[PDB]
Amino acid sequence: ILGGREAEAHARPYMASVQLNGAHLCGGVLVAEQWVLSAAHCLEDAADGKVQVLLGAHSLSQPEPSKRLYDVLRAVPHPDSQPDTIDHDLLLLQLSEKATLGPAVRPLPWQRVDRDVAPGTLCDVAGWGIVNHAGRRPDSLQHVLLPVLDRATCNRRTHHDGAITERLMCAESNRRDSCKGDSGGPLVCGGVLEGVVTSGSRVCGNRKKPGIYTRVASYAAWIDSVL
Ligand SMILES: NCc1cccc(Nc2nc(N[C@H]3CCCC[C@H]3C(=O)O)nc3ccccc23)c1
Repeated sequence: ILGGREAEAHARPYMASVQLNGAHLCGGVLVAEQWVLSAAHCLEDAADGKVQVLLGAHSLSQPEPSKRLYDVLRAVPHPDSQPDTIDHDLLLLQLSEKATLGPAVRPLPWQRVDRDVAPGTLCDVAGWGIVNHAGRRPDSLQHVLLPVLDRATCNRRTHHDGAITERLMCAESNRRDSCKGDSGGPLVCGGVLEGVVTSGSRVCGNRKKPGIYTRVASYAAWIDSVL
């Protein structure tokens, strides 16, 4: 996250770190007792590396009572995702067992009503992705509050030039923005999951290239079918 701040530890108990060979790779969101939602492009090329999900965490390196690494039984990329497109960029990870729930580990309710948010709704995005142009990686969870950007502005020739489908939404990216390492993580509006970060626009913090987030409500049947 460019332009953000240290999140309050454990205040986002749905927050997951998707790990490959023991390093943070992408964000994710605990959406059911045994399921984490993330981005398909995270695992596009993961081959036979070891995929794990860290729940209950603030710090990636320090021990914490609620922090537990889970193994993954199955990774379920959206069947219509492709490397090299921005569309359908969702991935469901089935944990090897149901997660132990508590104050620091809880699934987030997610949006099932397929209608847009009001423009300018302030939504929260969190992640362990890079935090400056040099590529610094934070040990602990960062977040930013971002206003939703209306799809027509987002689709301007100056902006993403028609690529924002009904299945996607935008948030402003003026210096505050999701970046590498934050894909898969949650965009939360009104206490409900609304979007999942995607890298479709790979640049970071350029206000003319808004953040793109995949709309969970648009994929409700798919999420239910996989659960
Ligand atoms: N603000 C939009 C946004 C949101 C999320 C990620 C990015 N940027 C970038 N993303 C990624 N990578 C994506 C896609 C592949 C899976 C890993 C992802 C991730 O780490 O988030 N690879 C990169 C390589 C060089 C420069 C920038 C970026 C940008």
